[PDB]
Amino acid sequence: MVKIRLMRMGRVHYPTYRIVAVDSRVKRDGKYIALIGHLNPALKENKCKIDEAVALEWLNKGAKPTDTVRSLFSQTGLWKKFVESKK
Amino acid sequence: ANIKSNEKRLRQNIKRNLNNKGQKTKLKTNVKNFHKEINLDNLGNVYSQADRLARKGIISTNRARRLKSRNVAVLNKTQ
Amino acid sequence: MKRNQRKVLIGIVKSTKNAKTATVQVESRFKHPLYHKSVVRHKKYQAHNEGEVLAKDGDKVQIVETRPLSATKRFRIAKIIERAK
Amino acid sequence: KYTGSIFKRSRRLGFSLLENNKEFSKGKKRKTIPGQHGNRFRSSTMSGYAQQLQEKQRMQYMYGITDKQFRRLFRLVLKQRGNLAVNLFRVLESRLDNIVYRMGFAPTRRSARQLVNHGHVLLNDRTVDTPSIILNPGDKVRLKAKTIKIPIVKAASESGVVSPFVETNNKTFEGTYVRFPERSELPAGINESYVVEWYKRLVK
RNA sequence: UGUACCAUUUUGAAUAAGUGACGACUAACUAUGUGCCAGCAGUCGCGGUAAUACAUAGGUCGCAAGCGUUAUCCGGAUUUAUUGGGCGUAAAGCAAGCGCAGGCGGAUUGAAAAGUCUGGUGUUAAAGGCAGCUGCUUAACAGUUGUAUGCAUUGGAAAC
RNA sequence: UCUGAGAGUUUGAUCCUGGCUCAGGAUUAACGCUGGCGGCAUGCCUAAUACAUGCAAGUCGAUCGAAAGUAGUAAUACUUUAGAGGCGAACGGGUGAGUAACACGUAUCCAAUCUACCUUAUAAUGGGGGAUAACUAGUUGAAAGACUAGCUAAUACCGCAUAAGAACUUUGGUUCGCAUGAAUCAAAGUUGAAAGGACCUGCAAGGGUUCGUUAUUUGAUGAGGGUGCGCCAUAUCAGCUAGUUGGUGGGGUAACGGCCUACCAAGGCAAUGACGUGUAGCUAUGCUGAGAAGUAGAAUAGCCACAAUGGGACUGAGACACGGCCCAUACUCCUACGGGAGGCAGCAGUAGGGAAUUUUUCACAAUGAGCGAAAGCUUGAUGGAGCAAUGCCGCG
Ligand SMILES: [Mg+2]
Ligand SMILES: [Mg+2]
Ligand SMILES: [Mg+2]
Ligand SMILES: [Mg+2]
Ligand SMILES: [Mg+2]
Ligand SMILES: [Mg+2]
Ligand SMILES: [Mg+2]
Ligand SMILES: [Mg+2]
Ligand SMILES: [Mg+2]
Ligand SMILES: [Mg+2]
Ligand SMILES: [Mg+2]
Ligand SMILES: [Mg+2]
Ligand SMILES: [Mg+2]
Ligand SMILES: [Mg+2]
Ligand SMILES: [Mg+2]
Ligand SMILES: [Mg+2]
Ligand SMILES: [Mg+2]
Ligand SMILES: [Mg+2]
Ligand SMILES: [Mg+2]
Ligand SMILES: [Mg+2]
Ligand SMILES: [Mg+2]
Ligand SMILES: [Mg+2]
Ligand SMILES: [Mg+2]
Ligand SMILES: [Mg+2]
Ligand SMILES: [Mg+2]
Ligand SMILES: [Mg+2]
Ligand SMILES: [Mg+2]
Ligand SMILES: [Mg+2]
Ligand SMILES: [Mg+2]
Ligand SMILES: [Mg+2]
Ligand SMILES: [Mg+2]
Ligand SMILES: [Mg+2]
Ligand SMILES: [Mg+2]
Ligand SMILES: [Mg+2]
Ligand SMILES: [Mg+2]
Repeated sequence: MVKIRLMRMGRVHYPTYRIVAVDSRVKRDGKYIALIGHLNPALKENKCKIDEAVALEWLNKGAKPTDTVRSLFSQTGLWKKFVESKK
Repeated sequence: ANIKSNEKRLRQNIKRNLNNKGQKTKLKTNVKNFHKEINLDNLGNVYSQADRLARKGIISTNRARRLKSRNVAVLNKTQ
Repeated sequence: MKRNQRKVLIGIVKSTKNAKTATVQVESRFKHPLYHKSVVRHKKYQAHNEGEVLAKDGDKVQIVETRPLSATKRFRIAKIIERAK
Repeated sequence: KYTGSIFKRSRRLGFSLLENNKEFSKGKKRKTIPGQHGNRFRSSTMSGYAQQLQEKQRMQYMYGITDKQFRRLFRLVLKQRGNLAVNLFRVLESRLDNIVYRMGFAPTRRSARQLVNHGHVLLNDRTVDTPSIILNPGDKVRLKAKTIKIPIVKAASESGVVSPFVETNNKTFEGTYVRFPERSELPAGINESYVVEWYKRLVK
């Protein structure tokens, strides 16, 4: 039940997230298992520096993403790669 | 200072405890009957009750396994 | 097959006055944290002489860990070199 | 935030703002340490600490700098490659209001600082309000347009007296700066390098 | 949240400076009053009727939206000295001997490889430290990349 | 490629040993004087003292009966939920009392283990039964409630038919291991399952998608145990230990195990520091130092322990459960005197202690969590806004 999700390491009035493979029951901004890639809401372009290798490994293992994470995988096109690798 | 969820869970687990206690006592009396008058017939009943309890989760499946194994050891030793 | 290997310790039996046991002693030369000089230590581990190994007093014995057979007993005897005493 | 007795401070240290405007004056041509106890004996034999402190005070009053800012800049410069006696001089001279003075659009350094704080100065591709921004040679520091019509613009645009290390392209007030100031352009008011050692001791 | 921010928007220097010190360590001195009294003090020490050390004023010096005093921790302290101290006269050789355990130990050969050196692998969570860069008007700060130490296993070295 | 400053002070004067003091940083800081603003960050170190008050985990009608309301001549349509049921309430949040030891860090062995939802793959989801919530009526009361007799429904519960594969054994083979001992068969015996919902099509019959259920298979995450090493002061603490050490049979535990039991033995640790006393959450790290290292374990993050004190247990994959249950102790409160209610070391806040440390606030808008198909709902976690020169930085 590992879950690829975000994690905040910004400051007041300036968030900054990191996509990371982490367990369901562990708190936000805590201990994780493997790092996927950072993200800035206000990065204009290339907002999600994605990994595309260990992320695919973890979804193949059975990680359940979140709404925002699924969106981030979508614009780059990682959802296509996952679905076609499933097929 | 009290929660409806907690109260409802208590009211449910009372009934669950009653039913599960009945089943466990049935298993106890069956295995005791087997050991009292050892006979290969009663081992089947022990098997059935232990397996049913193990599936339902009332009893730990590993305890059901050990009960089966030790009763079969007793039967094989006696026969 | 591939099997993970247990940890080993080589020692000399110090005493044996019970049923199926042998209190062996293992030495080590851990460095000192501050003055950086080797220091000889002594700890008396215990093992069981289940059979075929005997390993009476004064016998230099190899020892391999195992799942705990009892309280304070987690080691078993193995190959014996320099059989004496 | 600055002293209002620059005459007194210049008379004490002995060094003015390189023009002697606060030493010539219109009265008495006084070049003595201020206060009643100014014309006394015991002139030389200043201790090592005393002369280090005097030189440091002259340096950090020549630009209107707070000592804490001085420690901050020194801690910034100290870690890099090695002997940065050519780098920390650029670091100390790269102040924005200081660059405005050597541009020549203000009568005095602190007046230029006041203009910078009031927002009559622009930057390469942005605007600047704080009079402490560290600059690098190459940024087109173009002056404002609505400040070229203010009743005090004459001496501002009379920048023909300019330092060679600030290039304006006269009559266009572009005011960039390349060819970083040398020790010649940093006159004998403070030309010493053991103030560096004093800040090395008092700042790790 | 009508918030950050922006504009030729009216008015106008208008709405804004304190604290410690001045005999030496430690940058910075004169007068008035008191007269071993009143008081100061981190240390040496000032005050007994000419006080640059006390109280006030003036002047000057160090910092500054902060400045002093207090408490604790580290350094300076080689002042528990592995790095890095000593025991005749300054603190320190037991009154002397026989001495188990421990520490140290003559020369040469062989083996193994427990110490020692070195290669590969796994790991030492993230944040923090150091180096580089980006973004906040620059900074503080945020983010990003690199960056060790130890343990275990396996493969070699054989001088001690 | 690291990399280190000193001075004053014993004497009439000098050299040395030697102690004291100062020049530098830093804090969860407090006090005096004074005081304009902004960007970040921190803010009960003491009484794990006691708490007024208001909020802090619910969700699903697409599981189920009933009830209510709005429309409708009716048949019926829509909305809402007291109750049964499923899932979640063991996460998340706080505090550091206790604990000197496998508590923690590191490296490992689990041939001595568990793991709900999740991932891959593989067989089924057929047919019956008896009840009880809600409701009705009576007794007892101001009400909380409680007791008694009838009425119902299911994905609640209990049988039965059936095992692709499962579990426990028998027969001999395979490959063996590290001593117990594991791994794979071919045949056989015994034992063993459940539940339907939503929607579409189809005159119907039937068919279909999806959610979900039973039995398995693969991983992954998470939990638990054992061991080597590291980890305070004290000898003005020298003996400690009788389930303590070991063996046999059985029981119990997810598992090995004196974990427990009956029998037989006397052993086990200890001057290389047991045991006793005192103190303390441990660590990554913070501050300092040229370095070796000294010191505190702010904020935050990993792990452990606790929930007024002390015990026990149900449900459950997982608790011996902060805002679940039972009992005792202490305290406070309510009463119509029979009986009851309570646990802020959750968010604010009050009293008290102290030199001293803040709103009795707004929003789920983003991130995360739980339920749900969605509508959404809940989220004092979280994000903001107040207060405070508390610290760094910046401007007047
Ligand atoms: Mg044994
Ligand atoms: Mg045994
Ligand atoms: Mg005074
Ligand atoms: Mg005075
Ligand atoms: Mg020292
Ligand atoms: Mg000292
Ligand atoms: Mg000495
Ligand atoms: Mg002597
Ligand atoms: Mg002698
Ligand atoms: Mg003597
Ligand atoms: Mg002798
Ligand atoms: Mg000897
Ligand atoms: Mg790390
Ligand atoms: Mg950073
Ligand atoms: Mg003298
Ligand atoms: Mg507290
Ligand atoms: Mg309801
Ligand atoms: Mg909890
Ligand atoms: Mg928190
Ligand atoms: Mg404590
Ligand atoms: Mg469950
Ligand atoms: Mg029925
Ligand atoms: Mg059912
Ligand atoms: Mg059946
Ligand atoms: Mg030092
Ligand atoms: Mg902490
Ligand atoms: Mg704390
Ligand atoms: Mg309490
Ligand atoms: Mg259970
Ligand atoms: Mg509570
Ligand atoms: Mg609870
Ligand atoms: Mg509170
Ligand atoms: Mg929300
Ligand atoms: Mg402040
Ligand atoms: Mg400032």
